[PDB]
Amino acid sequence: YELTQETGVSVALGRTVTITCRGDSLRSHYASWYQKKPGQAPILLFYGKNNRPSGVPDRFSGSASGNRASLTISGAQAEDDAEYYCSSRDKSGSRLSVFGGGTKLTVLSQPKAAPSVTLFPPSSEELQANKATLVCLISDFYPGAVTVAWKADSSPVKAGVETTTPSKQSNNKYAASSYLSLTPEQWKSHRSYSCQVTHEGSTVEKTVAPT
Amino acid sequence: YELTQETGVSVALGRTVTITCRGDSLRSHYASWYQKKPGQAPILLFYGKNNRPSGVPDRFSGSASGNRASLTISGAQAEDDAEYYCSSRDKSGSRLSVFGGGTKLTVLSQPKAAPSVTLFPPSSEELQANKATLVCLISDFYPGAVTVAWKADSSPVKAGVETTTPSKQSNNKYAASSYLSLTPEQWKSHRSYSCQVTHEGSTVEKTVAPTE
Amino acid sequence: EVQLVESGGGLVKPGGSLRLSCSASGFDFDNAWMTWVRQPPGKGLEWVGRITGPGEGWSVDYAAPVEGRFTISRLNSINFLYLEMNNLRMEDSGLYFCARTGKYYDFWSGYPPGEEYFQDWGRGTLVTVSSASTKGPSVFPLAPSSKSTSGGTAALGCLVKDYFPEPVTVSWNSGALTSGVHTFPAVLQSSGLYSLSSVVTVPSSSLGTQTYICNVNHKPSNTKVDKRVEPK
Amino acid sequence: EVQLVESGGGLVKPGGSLRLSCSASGFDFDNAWMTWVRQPPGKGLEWVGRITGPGEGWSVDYAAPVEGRFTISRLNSINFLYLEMNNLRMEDSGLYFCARTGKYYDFWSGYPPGEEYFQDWGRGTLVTVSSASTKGPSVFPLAPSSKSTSGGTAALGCLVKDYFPEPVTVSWNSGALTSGVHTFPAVLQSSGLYSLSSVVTVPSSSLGTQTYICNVNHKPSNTKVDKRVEPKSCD
Amino acid sequence: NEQELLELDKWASLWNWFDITNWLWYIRR
Amino acid sequence: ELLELDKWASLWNWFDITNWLWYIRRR
Repeated sequence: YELTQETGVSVALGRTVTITCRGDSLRSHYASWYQKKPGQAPILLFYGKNNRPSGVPDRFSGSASGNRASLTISGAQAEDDAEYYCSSRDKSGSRLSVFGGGTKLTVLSQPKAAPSVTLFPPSSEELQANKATLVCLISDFYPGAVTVAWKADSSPVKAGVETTTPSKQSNNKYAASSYLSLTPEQWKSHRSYSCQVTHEGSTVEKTVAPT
Repeated sequence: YELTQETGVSVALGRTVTITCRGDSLRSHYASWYQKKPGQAPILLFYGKNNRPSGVPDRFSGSASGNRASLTISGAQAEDDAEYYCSSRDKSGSRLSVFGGGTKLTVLSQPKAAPSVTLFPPSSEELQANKATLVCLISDFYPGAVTVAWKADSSPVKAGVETTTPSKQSNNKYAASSYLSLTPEQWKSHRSYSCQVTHEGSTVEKTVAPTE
Repeated sequence: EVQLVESGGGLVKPGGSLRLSCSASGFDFDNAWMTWVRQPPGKGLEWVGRITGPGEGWSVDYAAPVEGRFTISRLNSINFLYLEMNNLRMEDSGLYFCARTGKYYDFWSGYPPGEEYFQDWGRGTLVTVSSASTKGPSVFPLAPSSKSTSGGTAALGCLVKDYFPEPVTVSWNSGALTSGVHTFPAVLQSSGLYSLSSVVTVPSSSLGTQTYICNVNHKPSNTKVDKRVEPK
Repeated sequence: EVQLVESGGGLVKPGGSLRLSCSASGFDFDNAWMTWVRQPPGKGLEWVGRITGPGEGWSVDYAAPVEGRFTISRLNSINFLYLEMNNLRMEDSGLYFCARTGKYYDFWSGYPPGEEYFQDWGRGTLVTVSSASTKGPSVFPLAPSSKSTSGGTAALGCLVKDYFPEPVTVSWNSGALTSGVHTFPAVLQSSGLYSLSSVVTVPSSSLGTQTYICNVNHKPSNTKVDKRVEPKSCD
Repeated sequence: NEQELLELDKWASLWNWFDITNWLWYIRR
Repeated sequence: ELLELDKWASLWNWFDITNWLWYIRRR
């Protein structure tokens, strides 16, 4: 816990925001700053007194005073929606290094976009392996929050559902997936099954039939 | 080959199929028909003009015309999946008998099922006997036709390979086995070995290495 | 009721002789025509010969490739059929069945001597003609590991390597364990030796608790092997 | 031009050992300080240790939780960094990165030994420390029909079901199809097993007459599957 | 019933099948 | 000759260097 950062920070698209890092060592040592997106290698943004690596947009800048270090983003963009880590010595004069716990920067609002939903029935092979999985894939939505409900012939399904937490796509909209596990007999004995995706008050329902 | 039969015929579950037996002697003599499953004695199905032994389901019936005899199964069941042989005189008026070459009848009675593949490396015990066999076991697939190929590293292995003909499990799906027989030196001299199983357009490859 | 049981099959050298027996019961053997049929490995049924009845003075007919080398006879008092084989050849190798044989003739459409057909069959006895000698199998464990597991269940087995001739039988834990078992057909290597595998799938949780031993029987070499199979 | 590629991750049992590797090119490796960093599941970045250069006698410093169990070393002739880990425990599990490490010191305001910064990073290699057994994936088609077509384009895919541990990789037609590919993050089931779906978007008019095969690789079980995906007969 | 058939078969067995079939064929033609 | 002088400079201990740079400022 030598370097402490805000756990989460939200900022309007195109506005200015400052993230800070605080710890005893910072009164003696400069911090460096890293951007990290889930699935991606981290990127060095800024280091030392005033060094910004080649390739890094000029809107990222760092500064320091007392036991604190700051990363400031000006005109923050949608692709700045990421995790941010500061790094420095763990203690003044130490040969070790340490990272702060990181800050999730949420670059708020922007346009809402409706999910694209696709629903696949169980394959024959899987049915022959004595299992049945319905697969409901959901993508290109924003903000990153949906509710997924399943139905069997108009009746709500209330077991066997597993749904992922939404993740950012390369276009900064969101994607998630939902899985309904049935026995082959449950799949074959119903007229249909449906995947119902609610997003921002609106619902998309896709339906599949064993027949 | 006095009596000729189809090599193999396939029929969908519950449909009708006819297999034939052909030969000069059949002009003069009726044929008899036998079902044979692997590791089981043959069974008599039908003989002469119109004789079905007691115990044989009525979906089996034979007929004859010209130099051909035919066995018809009206509404094929899964358990009808088997080899069928015809028998008759070798020549008109002969006291000898003969069998046709046999027909393998495939009753497709299930949706496709994908193979489960496990590759075992040579056991320490076997390597101590100065031998090494890779054992690739394949199971729960359907229908019962696979292609197995082996690799040493990325190279295809020609020799040392032997593969069984798929055979039915208790659940009517199929299993098979393939062996790559190596010398201990061969085994220890490549990074890896692979068994590649291709079934109905799709392939599963399992790999093992000489380490661990 | 009708029972047919063939014996006397085994390994024999080319040029050698062998005598097969078939004991019959549950029907009038004295008057029954009796036939021998063989199935060579990888191939179909092949008619070998047939002995007739008292009406025909117990005449015998033989397939051409077998004539002059084989002799079929019977002992009606003890209900036995016999096939004596001399000058055996590799192509004689195979599975020999005895069959209760019926006779058919359609008065209106038939042609003499009508047809013979095979109403009951034995399980057969295996003849192997080869200049190769017997070899008992080397039995090896197919052990469970990270390379050989899948979630909850696990697959284990035995490799029954390099035996001659056929057959081998395999059970698991003295017959007690039969659920989840599959014993594969043997393969014939370029060496002229057979191998086969037997596999069983079991709960991964059961190793600490349960021991796994495969019982291999190879009568042709008078060999039995109880092989423990333990995780790497 | 800087490239860092870690490898050697996979499933190891508590108490086990593992060596990770990192190949490096596009810079003067011999005189470069190199650092290992890890990201445990659901957590942030964590400094693991760093090895120095010739002037420092290839000295190494280690994080406290890792001292006496991990050894960082390097082979300059092939530009490889290594991390050897012994007596691994569950908390060791995470994604391991190697990083080209710069050294900074401001003459007028600085304090020794200045500070170190991570100028280039690899994509990481995933280490899973668990007593649970590896399980290979079952791959099933996600077949297109009139319920997954979108006019001129259709979505089809593969369900990669019930494997452990992560990761799996999936490509389509051996990577000949890049455009249109969307592999969804895995769901973690109550069984402790993962499942994931990969889809590709293809021309609808091509369904039934063209081949689409997903290539699934799960190194921890030494399993590769090539699954052909077709529109199902008559449904 | 079944006994009558068996007894019958025992009687027919007294004759040469090859000769019987030849004669039946002549009788027919 | 600065060619060989860079070679030797590379054998400077970073920890020693910073300790020395700090020393000449602070003293």
